[PDB]
Amino acid sequence: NQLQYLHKVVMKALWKHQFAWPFRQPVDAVKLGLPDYHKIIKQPMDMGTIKRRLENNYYWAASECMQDFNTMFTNCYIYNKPTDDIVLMAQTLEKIFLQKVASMPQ
Amino acid sequence: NQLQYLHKVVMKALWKHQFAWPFRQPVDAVKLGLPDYHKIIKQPMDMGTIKRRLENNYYWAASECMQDFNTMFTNCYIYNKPTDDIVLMAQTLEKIFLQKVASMPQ
Ligand SMILES: CC(=O)Nc1ccc(O)cc1
Ligand SMILES: CC(=O)Nc1ccc(O)cc1
Repeated sequence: NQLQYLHKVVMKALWKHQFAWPFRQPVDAVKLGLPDYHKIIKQPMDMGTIKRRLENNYYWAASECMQDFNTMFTNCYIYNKPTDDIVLMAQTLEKIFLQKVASMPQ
Repeated sequence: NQLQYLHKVVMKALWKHQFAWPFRQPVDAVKLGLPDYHKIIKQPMDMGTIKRRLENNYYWAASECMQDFNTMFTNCYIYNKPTDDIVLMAQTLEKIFLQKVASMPQ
């Protein structure tokens, strides 16, 4: 029920959120012109990957899925400048993620 | 039971962790020589404040306490350089926080 909740409640709300768009696919450092991205970011993560993983029964515990969300947001905070819009977008999304996690079943 | 779990399980493990020390008290931008800290960081947070809040029944829901932890970690990622040791310290602590949150009661 935990993973089903993360898929059907948490990911459903985040995926369609207006600020989701920069996070729905992996960062393409070449297309985005970010030559140092993978020098700085050790473990890339995005909602597209998390969504596919939920759909495919990839996770064993809710904790792993939660860690993936955390990694995605943290990468954003670490790589980007504090004043970048994407940082505010991540913050908004992460607050919702945490709120929903707080109501997750045991 | 949620808030009691965050206090007696989550905060107990984080407080005494070896990487806790930079997070046990508010960032003193004057003493640490960080003149731009409060220009960049809008909502300061630390484990000392969270611990006092848990002790004093400040929180209404686990979500608020969780948000405070998140804010503390996010501030760290946003303000500091990616290669700073404190960033790795925050990451380690946040992973533990999330792991414990995953086993929190409803
Ligand atoms: C998730 C993330 O950091 N995305 C991202 C970063 C910089 C940029 O210029 C475009 C997109
Ligand atoms: C929580 C935090 O960012 N602390 C912190 C940042 C920079 C520094 O030089 C010393 C401490």
